Amino acid sequence: EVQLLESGGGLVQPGGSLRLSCAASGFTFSSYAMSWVRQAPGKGLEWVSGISQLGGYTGYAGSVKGRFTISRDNSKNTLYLQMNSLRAEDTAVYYCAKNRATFDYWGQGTLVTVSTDIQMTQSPSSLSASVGDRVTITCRASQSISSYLNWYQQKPGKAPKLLIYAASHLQSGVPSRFSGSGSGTDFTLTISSLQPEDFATYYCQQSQHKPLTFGQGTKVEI
Repeated sequence: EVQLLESGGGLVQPGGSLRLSCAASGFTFSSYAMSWVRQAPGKGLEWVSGISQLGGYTGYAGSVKGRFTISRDNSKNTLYLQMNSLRAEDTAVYYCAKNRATFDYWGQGTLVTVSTDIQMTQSPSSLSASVGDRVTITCRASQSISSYLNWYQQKPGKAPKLLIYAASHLQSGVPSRFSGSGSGTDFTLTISSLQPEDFATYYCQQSQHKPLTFGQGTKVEI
């Protein structure tokens, strides 16, 4: 039912410009804040920008401040990211996502190639296990964040998916072998019995304070 369809990526020279589009369907687009999150090749997820329902409030990561502009056209159910003065450091897959701080749906990602914060730390950074094993992943916040903690799963080549929100709530449709626990500064995601489709990188993310930050990712290999 919910789809976020991205377009507009490509290859540009340093200093160049691109515009990304994210077409939404299956939910009431104008009722939700919308966001952009990027991922440089082989690296973790990084929040880039967000925009309120009617466009009056926007936010940008410090590194793109003044060069990127987020906008939306509610009458076309479309979110945009205008990217000027592109730098090598901007090379990444760009995801749009629904909501401000709990990203319950993600676009498929579009590749752009140019050629005080709350720190989240995950343990382990990677692990190799076998079908049927129990896996636990720890996420620590550098300050107390109560229950404002989400978990995402990202299979190789794919967009992230929300698994757990607000520390312990199972997102609709997620298998019950996934569970979340914890509070304050220490949180855990548990996969009670690892299935073959669970090989993926898992990310925690605090939803309480700007700028939004992700853990570095835990790669679960088989």
